[PDB]
Formats: sequence, C-alpha cells, structure tokens
Amino acid sequence: EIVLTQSPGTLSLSPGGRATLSCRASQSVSSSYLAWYQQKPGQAPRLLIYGASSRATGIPDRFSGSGSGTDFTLTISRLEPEDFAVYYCQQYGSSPPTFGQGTKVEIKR
Amino acid sequence: EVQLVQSGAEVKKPGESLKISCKGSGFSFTSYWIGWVRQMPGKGLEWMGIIYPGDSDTRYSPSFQGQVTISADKSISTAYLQWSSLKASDTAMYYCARGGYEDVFDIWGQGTMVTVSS
Amino acid sequence: TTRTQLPPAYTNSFTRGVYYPDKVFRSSVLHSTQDLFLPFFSNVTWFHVISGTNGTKRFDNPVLPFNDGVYFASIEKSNIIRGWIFGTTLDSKTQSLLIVNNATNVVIKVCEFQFCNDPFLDHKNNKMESEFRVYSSANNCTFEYVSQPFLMDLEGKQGNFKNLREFVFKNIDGYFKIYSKHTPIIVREPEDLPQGFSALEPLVDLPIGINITRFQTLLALHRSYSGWTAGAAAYYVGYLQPRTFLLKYNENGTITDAVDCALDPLSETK
Amino acid sequence: VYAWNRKRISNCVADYSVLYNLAPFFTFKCYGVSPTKLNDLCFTNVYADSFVIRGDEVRQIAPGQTGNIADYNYKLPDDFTGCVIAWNSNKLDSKGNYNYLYRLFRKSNLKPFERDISTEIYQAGNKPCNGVAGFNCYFPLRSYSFRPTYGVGHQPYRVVVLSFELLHAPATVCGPKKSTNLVKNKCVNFNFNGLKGTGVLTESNKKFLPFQQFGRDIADTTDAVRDPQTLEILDITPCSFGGVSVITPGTNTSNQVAVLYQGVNCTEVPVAIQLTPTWRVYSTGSNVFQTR
Amino acid sequence: YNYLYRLFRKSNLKPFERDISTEIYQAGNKPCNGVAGFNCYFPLRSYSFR
Ligand SMILES: *[C@@H]1O[C@H](CO)[C@@H](O[C@@H]2O[C@H](CO)[C@@H](O)[C@H](O)[C@H]2NC(C)=O)[C@H](O)[C@H]1NC(C)=O
Ligand SMILES: *[C@@H]1O[C@H](CO)[C@@H](O[C@@H]2O[C@H](CO)[C@@H](O)[C@H](O)[C@H]2NC(C)=O)[C@H](O)[C@H]1NC(C)=O
Ligand SMILES: *[C@@H]1O[C@H](CO)[C@@H](O[C@@H]2O[C@H](CO)[C@@H](O)[C@H](O)[C@H]2NC(C)=O)[C@H](O)[C@H]1NC(C)=O
Ligand SMILES: *[C@@H]1O[C@H](CO)[C@@H](O)[C@H](O)[C@H]1NC(C)=O
Ligand SMILES: *[C@@H]1O[C@H](CO)[C@@H](O)[C@H](O)[C@H]1NC(C)=O
Ligand SMILES: *[C@@H]1O[C@H](CO)[C@@H](O)[C@H](O)[C@H]1NC(C)=O
Ligand SMILES: *[C@@H]1O[C@H](CO)[C@@H](O)[C@H](O)[C@H]1NC(C)=O
Repeated sequence: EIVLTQSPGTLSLSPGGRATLSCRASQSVSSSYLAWYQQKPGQAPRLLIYGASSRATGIPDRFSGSGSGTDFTLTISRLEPEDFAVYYCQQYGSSPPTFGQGTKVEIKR
Repeated sequence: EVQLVQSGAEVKKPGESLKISCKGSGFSFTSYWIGWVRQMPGKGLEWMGIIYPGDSDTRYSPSFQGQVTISADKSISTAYLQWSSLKASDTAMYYCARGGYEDVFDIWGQGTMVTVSS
Repeated sequence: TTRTQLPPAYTNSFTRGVYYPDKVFRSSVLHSTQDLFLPFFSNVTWFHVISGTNGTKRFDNPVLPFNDGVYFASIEKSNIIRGWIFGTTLDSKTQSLLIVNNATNVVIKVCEFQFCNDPFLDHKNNKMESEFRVYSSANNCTFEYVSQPFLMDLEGKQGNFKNLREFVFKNIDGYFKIYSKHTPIIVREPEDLPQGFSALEPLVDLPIGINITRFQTLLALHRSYSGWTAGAAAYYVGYLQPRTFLLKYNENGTITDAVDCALDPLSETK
Repeated sequence: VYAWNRKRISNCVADYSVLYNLAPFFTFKCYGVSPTKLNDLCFTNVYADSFVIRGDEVRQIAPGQTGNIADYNYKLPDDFTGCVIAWNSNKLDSKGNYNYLYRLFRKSNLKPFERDISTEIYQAGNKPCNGVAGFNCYFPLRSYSFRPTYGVGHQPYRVVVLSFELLHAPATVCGPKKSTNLVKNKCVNFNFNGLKGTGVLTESNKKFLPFQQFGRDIADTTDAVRDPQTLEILDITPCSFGGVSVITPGTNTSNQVAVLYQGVNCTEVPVAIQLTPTWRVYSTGSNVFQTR
Repeated sequence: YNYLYRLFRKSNLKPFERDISTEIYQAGNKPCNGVAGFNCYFPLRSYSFR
C-alpha cells in the first residue's frame, strides 16, 4: 500500500542546522498520524515523533514534525552530534504499517 | 521498568524451526499489544504482525501471513515466534516491540540476529 | 418534448383484468367472491405510450389519480415504458414509490422524490440512463427492493410480438399488491386488447404502507440519434371497483372462466 | 459520544444470540423490556446508536441518570426501548489515544436523541468568547486520553444503545420462528407457516401453481398445503374418527355387548385404539367382522 | 429498595399460585452457577421507589 520515500536519502550538513525529512507518501493519510522513528546505528529504533506531529515523550524540542497528507516532513532545528543517525517514517494509523527506506546524516567526505 | 528482553542471536542451517523468544517485563502482557518487526541488512524495517496476549489475537502481516508462525505465552509473558522452518533468505535482524493497530513503538526490544547459512 | 393532452380512446374491456384473489388452490369448483374487479365489458380509457412530437408520436404523460386500484395494459413492442411512479403528492416533501424496468433490478424504492416536470427514462441505455432526470432529486428513503423486474418478457423470440403485459395494482392494509400476466401476442391486431380470458397471477406484495392517490406512467425515452425517440404503442389505464364474480377452476387450479354477477340479467341466474 | 452515529434497522430477521456470543460483552441491561422476550419481539424502524465511553460513567449513561456526558456529550430519554450494550474495548481503543474527543462544554443540556455536532468555544463566563479560547472560554471537546496504564477508570469501554420503534408501520424486524422438523403419516398437529391444523400428513399428487400455497376442498376446508421449507405439496387428512354404537341383547338377557365402529376399516382402528380408553374393545381374538 | 419484583421467569404460574423461587435465571445454554453474566441473571429486580 502506502510507500514512504524518505527523500533525501542522505543529508550532509553542519551540526546545529535544520534539516528536512521529506517522507513522501503514495496516498495522503494525515489521520494515520504517520510516525517518525529515530534509529541509532546498532540500536533499536526510537519513535522520534508520533501523532503526525505530536511530540513524543522524552524527545528534544529541536525535533519538530510537520506536513500532512502525502507529504510529511521532520525538521531538526538543532542538529546535535547525537542526532547523526538513521531516520525512518512509518504509517501509524493505517492498514498494515510500512516503514520508509531511511535517511542518514553526515558532515563531510 | 517496561523492557522487552529478546533472545540471543542464533546461527543455523535452513530447514529447521526456530521459536525465537522475546521476553517482556515491567508491563501487563495481556493489557498491551505486542508485535514483531524485521530488518534486512541495509534495508528498512517491516511489520510482521501484532499479537494480543490477552486473547492471543494475532494479526499477521499479509505479506508474511502464513509464511511464519508468531505466538506468545501469557504465563511467562514471552513472545514465541516459531517462524515455521528456516529459509536461507530469512537471515535478518528481528526486533520484538510493543505495538498495536495504532502502531506505536512503545518499547523496542534489543533484537535478535538470525543467520541462516550452511 | 411537451404536447397538449388529448382525451383517451374508450374501448370495452370484454373479459379482462381478472386475477387470482388468493393463493388458495381450488380444483374443479365454482368459487364466488366479492373483490375489486374490472367489470366485464366495461368501457375503459387508453392512450398510446406515444410520448413524442413532430409526427414522431405525441406527448402523453398524465399523473392519473390512483383511486382504488389501477389496471395497466401494455402492448408495447420494446421497453417503451419502463417502471412506474406512485405518489400521493409527487413531490420531495412526501415519500413516493418508484419502480424501474432497467437492467435486472426492480429498483422498487419508497423515498422522497422531487420529480421533474416530465419524467422520461432512457429507452436504450445511452451509448447512460435518464434516472437522474426522471426525478429532480432523491431525498431520504424508507425501503428498497431489488429483484428481477416485471417486464423481462422478451420481444426477440418471434415477429409480430408486441409485449402484452397486464398489471393490477391495489394498495390494501399498507400492502401494495401487484398482480400481472404477460401473454404471447402472436398477432398484431392494431385495434384493442384481445377478448381472451386470462388470469393475472399475483406477482409481488410490497409491505410499505404509504398512501397512494396518484400515479405517473414512467416511460423510457432514450435520445434522438428531435429530443428523444421511443415509439408508439397502446397502453390502457383503468380503475376496478369491488363486485361479485363467480370463477371457474379447472383440475389444474387455473381460472379458466368467470362471470360478473351484475352486468346482465343472465348473470344473476348463474 | 460527542458525535455518535445512528443506524436504521428494517426488514431484519434479527437474532440477539450473536451479541451474547462475544465475551467482552458485559452489559446486557435493557431498561425497557426483558431480554428473554427480546428475540420474539416484532418491531419496525429499529434505531441503534454507538459511542465511546470511559465506562466509569456508564451508569450515568443509563436513562434517568445525570452526568456531564449525559448533560452534554450524550442523551438518553428516561423512557427507554431496547438495551444499552457496553463491552470493554480496551483491546482496540487503548493507545495514549486522544482522537475520540468528548464534549464537556455546552450552553444547555441536549434534548432526548439530539446531536451536538458543531463545537463552538464555550462562553461559560460573562466575557464574550470572541478571540478563540481564553479565560472562561474553552473548547467544548476534551481529549479522551486513553492511556493503557489507566485501568480502573476511563478505560476503553465500548457502549452501544439499542432503541426500538413501536409498530408505526407493519412490523418488519422480528426473530426466527417455526423451526422444528417434519413428520408424515401420523396423527399430528401442525402450524404450517401459521396454518394451524391437526391431521395425518402425507405426500400429495395435487399440482400447485407456484404462487399457490394451500388448497381447500369443496367444503372450503384445507385439504392440501405446500411446505414452506421444501416445495413439496403435502396432503392433509383428518385423524380417523367415527361414531360408536353398542349392540346389547338386554341387561337381563346377559351382559355381553357388541360394539360397532361406524364407517371405518377394522384395520385402521383395531382394538389397538383415548376416547373411551377403559374400553379395550376386548381384543383381536374376539371376532372382528368388516361390514359396509 | 426493599420492594422487589420478578423480572425473569421460566413461564407463567397457575391461577392462584405463589412463587418465591430465588435463583439466577438462566437464559443461556452454559450453566451460570451463581454467575451474573450474559444470559445469566437473577430474576428479581428492586422496585427502587422514588
Ligand atoms: C392441466 O391441464 C392440461 C390440459 O392441457 C393437462 O395436462 C396434460 O396431462 C397429461 C396427463 O398427465 C400429460 O400427458 C400432458 O402432457 C399434459 N399436458 C400439458 C400441456 O401439461 C392436465 O389435464 C392438467 N395437468 C397437467 C399437469 O398438465
Ligand atoms: C464478531 O465477529 C467474530 C468473528 O469470529 C464473532 O466470533 C464468533 O462467535 C464467537 C464469539 O466471538 C466465537 O467464539 C466464534 O469462533 C465466532 N464464530 C462463530 C460462528 O460463532 C463474534 O461473535 C462477533 N461478535 C458480534 C457481536 O457480532
Ligand atoms: C432452504 O430451501 C432449500 C431448498 O429450497 C434447502 O436446500 C436443501 O438442501 C440442499 C442445499 O440447498 C439442496 O440441494 C436440497 O435440494 C434442498 N432440499 C430440499 C428438500 O429442497 C435449504 O436447506 C433450506 N434452508 C435451510 C436453512 O435448510
Ligand atoms: C365510453 O365512455 C365514453 C365517455 O367517457 C363515451 O364517450 C364512449 O361512448 C363509451 N364507449 C362505449 C363503447 O360505450
Ligand atoms: C441494478 O441497480 C442499479 C439501478 O438500475 C444499476 O446501476 C445496477 O447496475 C443494477 N445491477 C444489476 C446487478 O443489474
Ligand atoms: C395518506 O397519508 C396520510 C398518512 O396516513 C393519511 O392521513 C392521509 O389521509 C392520506 N393522504 C391522502 C388521502 O391524500
Ligand atoms: C328381564 O329381567 C327382569 C329382572 O331380572 C326379570 O324380572 C324379567 O322376567 C326378565 N324378562 C324376561 C322376558 O325374562
């Protein structure tokens, strides 16, 4: 069903900046309250933001969910060093949920 | 607290059953919907299904429906994913996490590495 | 396509419009009963379905008072008429009954119907249907029935066949009884209905109990390919008053013959 | 509860055992009628309503009980028809979960079976509410906040109310009736689709038209009936009956008597056959003669 | 609440008959021994005079 493309695949930027977690969806599902999960490398993913844009308990305010329908975005206003990890988006209220492909953070190469 | 301790990683040839054991603690096993998620190496996660220990109401993921067997025991409060037999393609990182029809992460287990090779 | 109405042609009913009063099976007996019946040799009204203009038929679509009961004779070749409308007021304010002969679905529904000035259905499914045109709007609903419509009596079986369907509509005790009988016309006979005795088997009973006082012939009229074209064929409307009939049953239980009690002196003797 | 959903029930052969089947169903209370007769009741235009309730105030939801939810969110007339059915929906509704908001702010109590669909910031205080929510000005809806931890109270309990409309038109909602088996060639009493009669039932050679369901004889007595379940035409004949007459030589010339069974085979009604039950009719050993 | 009336009964009694039976009426196939559940309810109901 809904296919979540976590555009862009990789984000390369300086620490402390803002980013766009553009979770493009095949169909518009805002009532599904699509959820972002933060997975650290070698760690169990932690739901970054639930309820479409509702703040997950115990999550820094620098994260902020936004967007609706087929286009959901997460902006991390202050990209901290610990924020450098993998990010997924998954349909929350919908029929059998599907995670996104992922998104990574980087500084230089 | 509410932590889901999963079984240790295992290595085995294809063709045998593997009842991977995810133990949940700190919460009422009945009161909460549990479920499983699988990850291919270098691939995004996917939903395998959610089991209700109170009524053992197990909704399998349609793509994996019948492919593998998911179960749990209320008395010990441990998930028992029989996984049916084992296929060589089934080598994956399996997390056992609390989730329901609303698909909340709740608590995510440490995960278990299942390797299927000769 | 609106044309000024003209008075119906008046013809004798002969022995027509007799139906089985009940599901009672009687064999080789003479049963007499009093019920709403078309009087024998009674003089009744008819227009053609016509519903045209410019020489291609003339327009006729009067909302005749339903009264006690309606006897509807149809000699149309194709499905020139498709369904009927039965309403006390024929407006969106008050519920009404809609019957359709389209497809394989009676579409027998009692709902509020804001009706068009001229309700015309599609004679042929437009290459779609004029259902949204026969009623200006559909508001609320009470009951909907889906079944095989009454007029699946096909016309392609043989030539000189112009489907003859006789119908009796009577609303008693909040029950709408539709009796009907279709017969092989075989011959054209472009004068009137045959004077052959035949009985109308009780087709359907409708449990909906809304009063009916007026009735509009819902015709099928598809398109011009001059507005729309359907054709012309005689259709008869009559009201049957209660009377006594002595009916003859054969060993099969069919009503082979019957006699009206009152029409002629010889009858009361019988 | 703030915006409940209504349903219309008609042309229904309704069985209430299916509701009895589910185990989370724990509220079978009917303020109106006894549930034992519920299945046998015949109704029409039956209307049902469903909502989301904390379950702590489900008692308030009962007719004649007052509560803030009963004040604003939901209304039940004190006169009741049908049943209020509540089952513990903690499996699904729990997760917390804040979608199903319930209104605790409105100007006045709602009339029986009235919907409060529009939310307008409640001017509880004197100051006008112009300028969205403010002091003494609150949004009517409140999050139901179904956290799984909150077990004793406000736990997810699904409540649905049945309301029965009383025969305005001919009844169209009823229960299944007339369900027993079929027997033949025996003196039995039958109710063939409401046709109550007594007699020996047997197959018939009569031919019924499809709309024909029963047949009567010359005397307008039911002589054949079509079975409802099976399209077979069954003949009805009355159970054997006749007059009994006694031949006696006179009390003083002996006391032996001879009994005449008028107009019946000896075979159909032998000494085996009740009426005059103390009469054993002696026995078959006693000479049995068949006369016209 | 002292006054009570019987909401459930197996059937109607006989002309001039007195019933004092106090046991949970069983409207379900499963025997509900001292159990007040679905189709398992004691027949008496308090008048609850107000
Ligand atoms: C109904 O009337 C018809 C008169 O045509 C008769 O039916 C015939 O009955 C005989 C004897 O069983 C059959 O051999 C014929 O084939 C029947 N003809 C038709 C057209 O059915 C009979 O008097 C009545 N009963 C039936 C069953 O037809
Ligand atoms: C809701 O649907 C379920 C689907 O199985 C129904 O369950 C049936 O009835 C009982 C009670 O749940 C089960 O033990 C059976 O296995 C199910 N099948 C049959 C044939 O009974 C349940 O009854 C339904 N609930 C309502 C209120 O309709
Ligand atoms: C309703 O009637 C039908 C037939 O009218 C019953 O069907 C019977 O059993 C099988 C399955 O349909 C058929 O092949 C038989 O021919 C039928 N028997 C008879 C005597 O007609 C069906 O069983 C009936 N409904 C129920 C619930 O029993
Ligand atoms: C039938 O009635 C009409 C009046 O409605 C009359 O003009 C006509 O002559 C009558 N027909 C016969 C055959 O009596
Ligand atoms: C009958 O119902 C509607 C109304 O005519 C029509 O659109 C539909 O296609 C029909 N269905 C069938 C099965 O004929
Ligand atoms: C039929 O409708 C109402 C409803 O019963 C009835 O009172 C009225 O007399 C009837 N309408 C007519 C005769 O126009
Ligand atoms: C009939 O019986 C009575 C009483 O036993 C007796 O008096 C009488 O003589 C009898 N009659 C004849 C004709 O024997």
